Amino acid sequence: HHWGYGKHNGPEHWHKDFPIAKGERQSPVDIDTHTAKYDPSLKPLSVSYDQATSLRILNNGHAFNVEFDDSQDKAVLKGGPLDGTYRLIQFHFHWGSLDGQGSEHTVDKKKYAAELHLVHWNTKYGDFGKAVQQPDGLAILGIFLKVGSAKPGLQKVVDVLDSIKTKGKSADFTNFDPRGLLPESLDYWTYPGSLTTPPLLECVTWIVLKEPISVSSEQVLKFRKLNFNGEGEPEELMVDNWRPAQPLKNRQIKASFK
Ligand SMILES: [Zn+2]
Repeated sequence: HHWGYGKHNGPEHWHKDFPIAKGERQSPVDIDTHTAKYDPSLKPLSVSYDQATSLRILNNGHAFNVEFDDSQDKAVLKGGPLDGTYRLIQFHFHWGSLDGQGSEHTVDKKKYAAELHLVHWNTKYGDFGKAVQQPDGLAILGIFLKVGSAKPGLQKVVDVLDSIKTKGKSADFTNFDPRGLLPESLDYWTYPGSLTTPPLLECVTWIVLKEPISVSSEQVLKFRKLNFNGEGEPEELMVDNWRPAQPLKNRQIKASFK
């Protein structure tokens, strides 16, 4: 009876195994754009992905992860609210069964069709497992997806999904350039939060871009053909793998822009 996104093991159940689910800095949250404070002390974000080395794509039963070589400073996030250097380890998405839902963060209660998470860890902690135990261990760059025109840079991802339909399947995925998934503007909101899947650890500096990327209906439809289940198990479509907004509590969301 592992955690998941179903009726009997979904987000409202997670707290039983993971009490931090009801903690003080849980994610995602609603971003109230009128209450977010412009912060002039924020530096411009630095996304250096030119030397990124993608390795593999994995269906892990709750999403698919595009994994990167993080044994060197190759694809790094710096600046903005961050002190030091954070290395890209993987990216993944959350999406809905319908275009009107799927994102984890919301903007003035608006849900997007999906949300991309580029997950980075603080190099001062040596590796990902140590980093998740620190309050400043991770930096996750969140990017909203809306349905409209296709995103050409996403197509290589969509086309390999057939080969990893079910839980536990992986495929070689080299030479993928994550720069093709970024919107034009790097304007962002930022706040301290958590992983949005168990273990829900409170180790994340969230950086959520204001500008969504557009993907096509055909692209998101292919996300929705994935399976939560393993091969030879009853088919359950991998859809609605998002956690809803959690209480902001004692936090202020800061904006890099006015
Ligand atoms: Zn995520």
